[PDB]
Amino acid sequence: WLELMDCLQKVDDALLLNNYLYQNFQFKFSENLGSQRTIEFNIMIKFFKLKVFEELNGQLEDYFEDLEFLLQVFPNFTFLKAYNATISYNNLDYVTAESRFDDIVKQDPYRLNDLETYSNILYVMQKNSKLAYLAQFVSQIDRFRPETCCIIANYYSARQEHEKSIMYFRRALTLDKKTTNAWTLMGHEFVELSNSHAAIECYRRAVDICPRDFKAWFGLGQAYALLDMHLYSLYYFQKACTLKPWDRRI
Amino acid sequence: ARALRDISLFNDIRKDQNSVKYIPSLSAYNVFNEFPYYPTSASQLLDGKLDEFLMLSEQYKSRLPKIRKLGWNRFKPIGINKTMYELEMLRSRARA
Amino acid sequence: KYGPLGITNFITPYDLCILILIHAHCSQDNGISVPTAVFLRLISPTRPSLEWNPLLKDNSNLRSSSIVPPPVLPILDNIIRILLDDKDGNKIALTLMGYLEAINGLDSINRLMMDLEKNCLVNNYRSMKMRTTSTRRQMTRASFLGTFLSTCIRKYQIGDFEMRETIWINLQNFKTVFKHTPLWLRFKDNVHIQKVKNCLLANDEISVEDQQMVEFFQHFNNGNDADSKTMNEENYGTLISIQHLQSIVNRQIVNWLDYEEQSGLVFDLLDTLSLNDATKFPLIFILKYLEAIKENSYQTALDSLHNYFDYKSTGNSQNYFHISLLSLATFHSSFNECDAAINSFEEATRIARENKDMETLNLIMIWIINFIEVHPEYANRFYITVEQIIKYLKNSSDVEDANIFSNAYKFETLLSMVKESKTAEVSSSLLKFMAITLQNVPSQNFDLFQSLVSYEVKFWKELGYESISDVYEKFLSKTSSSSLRNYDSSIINQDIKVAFKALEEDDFLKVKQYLLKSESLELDYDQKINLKYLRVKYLVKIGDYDLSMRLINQYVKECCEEVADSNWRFKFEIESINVLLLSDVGIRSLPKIIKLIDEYKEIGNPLRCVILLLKLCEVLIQVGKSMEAECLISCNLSTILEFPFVRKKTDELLESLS
Amino acid sequence: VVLSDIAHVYMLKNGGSTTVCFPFQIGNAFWYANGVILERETSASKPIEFDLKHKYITLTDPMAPFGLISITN
Repeated sequence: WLELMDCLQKVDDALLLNNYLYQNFQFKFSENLGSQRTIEFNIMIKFFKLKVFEELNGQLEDYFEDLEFLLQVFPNFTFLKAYNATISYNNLDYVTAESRFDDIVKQDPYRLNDLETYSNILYVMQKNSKLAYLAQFVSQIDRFRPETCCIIANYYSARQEHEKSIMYFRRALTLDKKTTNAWTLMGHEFVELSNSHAAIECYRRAVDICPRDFKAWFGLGQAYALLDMHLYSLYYFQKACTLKPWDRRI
Repeated sequence: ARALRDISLFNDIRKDQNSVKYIPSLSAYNVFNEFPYYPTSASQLLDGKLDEFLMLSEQYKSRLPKIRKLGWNRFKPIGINKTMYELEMLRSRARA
Repeated sequence: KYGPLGITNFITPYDLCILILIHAHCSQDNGISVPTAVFLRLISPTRPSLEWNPLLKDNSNLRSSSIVPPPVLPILDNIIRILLDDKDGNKIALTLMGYLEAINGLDSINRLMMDLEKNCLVNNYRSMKMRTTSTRRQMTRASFLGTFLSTCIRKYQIGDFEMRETIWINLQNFKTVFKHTPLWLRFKDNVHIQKVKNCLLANDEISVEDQQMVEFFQHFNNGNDADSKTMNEENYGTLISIQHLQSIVNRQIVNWLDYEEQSGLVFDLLDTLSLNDATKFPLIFILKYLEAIKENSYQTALDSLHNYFDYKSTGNSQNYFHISLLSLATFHSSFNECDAAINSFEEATRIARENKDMETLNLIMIWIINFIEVHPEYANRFYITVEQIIKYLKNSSDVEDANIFSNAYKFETLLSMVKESKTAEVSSSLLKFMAITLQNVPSQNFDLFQSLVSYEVKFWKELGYESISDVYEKFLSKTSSSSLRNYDSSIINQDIKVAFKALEEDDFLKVKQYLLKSESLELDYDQKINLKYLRVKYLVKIGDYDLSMRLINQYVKECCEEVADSNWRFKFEIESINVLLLSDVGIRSLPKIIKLIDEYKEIGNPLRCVILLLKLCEVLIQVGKSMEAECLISCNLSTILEFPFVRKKTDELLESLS
Repeated sequence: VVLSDIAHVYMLKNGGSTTVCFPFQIGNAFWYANGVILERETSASKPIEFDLKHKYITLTDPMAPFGLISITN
């Protein structure tokens, strides 16, 4: 499914793909067990709905009734709650997101999969003590995962130590090059360092990995706006407008 | 770039009438130590652009004796309470 | 010969090719000396650094006084074709061919590298004369090839085994590419390879046991295709260093701007970069920018321009934000945006002040009036008047300027010509601009030399001496045009001259169709007036004068307020005289012509005086007073024949008087 | 120029360039006095299904929000 989700690029493609899964798609009832081959009572088709519809931030349909259906069947699934927590995070609802994530750490203390958002929430919360716990605790497990080198960098950034935090973000990206979210964060730590030249390249790489990056365009637009080159930054902001027009911030 | 003085004419008339801070780049920062690389001389800075080959040449030249320099200072064997740094120091004084 | 392209800080397979030749030349055992022309074509592109600003400076030093052959792509097919051309070049080419067959292993590559450092390369010439017992030629570090070989040797010890391993994969990939070519078939067997190959393959120390498995180690790694090949990571087909690629692109854009090159191969290879070579080599982005302007693409050109100034700014330790704006300002003026360029340029001045560096301000000021020269109608909008800059640039300094004064006086000559100043000052000002331009090199500064010819051909044409203008006209370059003024401006300019010729030959259909294009084209101001003036002359020929008269006075009125262009005020003015007197009513023009006569007597431009005399004479003969017109024309007949283009009107009037 | 779901408005007489988005896919675009009328994409894949309640969008200038057509019997 994940490789299938990756090849999708736009929301309109998902609607075309979603329809194909409904009208002219049927499973081999011989291989699969009974009462499962039905599309309406499957689980992977459901898990597809929560994944593609929200990671691409697409228009939701057949998504509400499926989500509560999955919470009933899977009450203790760690992946579901973290995804459920991420939904609140994606809607700029941080306080409720913290409560959802706090259950994950207590229930599952060793999960370096979605904690990158947890240490992201704590930085905005300014709960430096709680973040300092996580940096020491996460680093003790292993320092070779992409996330554990991103968890620490947030903690080092909160303490206004940028020349060290900038190092870990480059470290966090080297371990797994697919984590393009670290490019924009790596760019921010240069701007606070009063080094505009280095930041411009750092943001620019992020958009060249994938042009459909609202974070990268905005972070690149600001770096020019910090300088006096106000008009020169208009093009970058204009490009970011088309990506997420339905945003007050842009 | 004749500067108006390399021209023989205007150079002749004048005689008769008389009667850079450096900032690191993204590639400069390395992964192991958060201190960025600082070029030793302006020759390594090619028209304001840091030569990736030149900086990587000095890096190799620095790390090469560092392997040889391992035993100096802190390193101390068992049965000898004095390190090898001053083994050559007293050796230097021995002949001299 | 095509393949994926990647920048390498190591020994490229191309680099060994020079290392192969230099081994043959120095060994002197075979008595083959590589021609000096072959070397100067191979090592010279590898020599470090040329630099090239996007715009704001054109071929200031990149031009070579002696024409140079194009740099050579790193393919054995292209390299061989250089040596192969000579009648004895097959012997030289086969020497390179033989060596590439002798080096069958990584250890063999180290043998060549070890051989040169221990024996061939020599620290200094003082040890040269003591080494008279050497059977091979020795080389100094400071020599042309010496400084190259030192870098190549340095590029070999700078790498670990993984570095040496990639050398041998790619070389065999590089070598086997040449094997599947028609050229290899022509040289499939020439027996000189076997002789030279056995010259170096000797002393192998084993031929019975290890050589059986030496083949096995090589063959198993190679793609025998008997079974499934051992799986390995994708390997680049061609390896080029940054410096060599710079020589290829700099030559390509210069050739594009204005021994046969391979446009298809270079463009195809450059399109296969792994997107990280583009970061290490920002100039690939501008190579698309120049192409995008050729087809007149707006959105595509801007994206490539912005890409080039994001990677270049970070690489350059010097502040380059104050240079980025002008190039975008220049680009906007290239697409006739004009007003949008003004806002972009304004922020360039503010950024320059923050740097607190004096050298960049002279560049800013130079770009100011160059934009004004193309679009004189915007001289009022700027925060600095044109006269203020000239006063500054004349007394800027006495050293470290070189070309500033050549630029400064040229702008005074245009302002003086437009101001219709006395021809005494105009000649003196043009003399200053001419004297400094020719004093330094005019070949390298091709932009200003063309501007000198354009002004001088214009200056002498207004005086009426086409004979002088003809001589300088042969030096004016066509289709070259200039920066910051579109790209099809040259095509339009050649089209205007065709229309004027068509008007003289009474090809009214052709000029009529061109005027339709005029109303919907984006044209430069200088091109605007000519078509604005062309429309007036065409309307006079047709016969309709009510429209033309209402049209011409509007032109001259805005030719005195919008732009203070006196030269175009006169040419429009005499057309108003012609349409009046042609309609049998020329008496109304009498106050106007006489006001211009005494005004231009003080100026002293002989063409201006004589052309008014003919209009005055033409008026006097349609009144019934041709008697005094003959008396006036007889006294001045001597001084009116010196001007060629009025002779036809002069001669035609003579038969009328008879 | 109107793409499948993005429109580019390049100012020719004066100014730079602008770009706008749309709520959904657009089948075709028709010019009218002071604006554009956009028709929704009907069907794609071969099932043939389409919407009829509202498939027309009216926009005056790129910056202002879109409008809805009105039809009466």
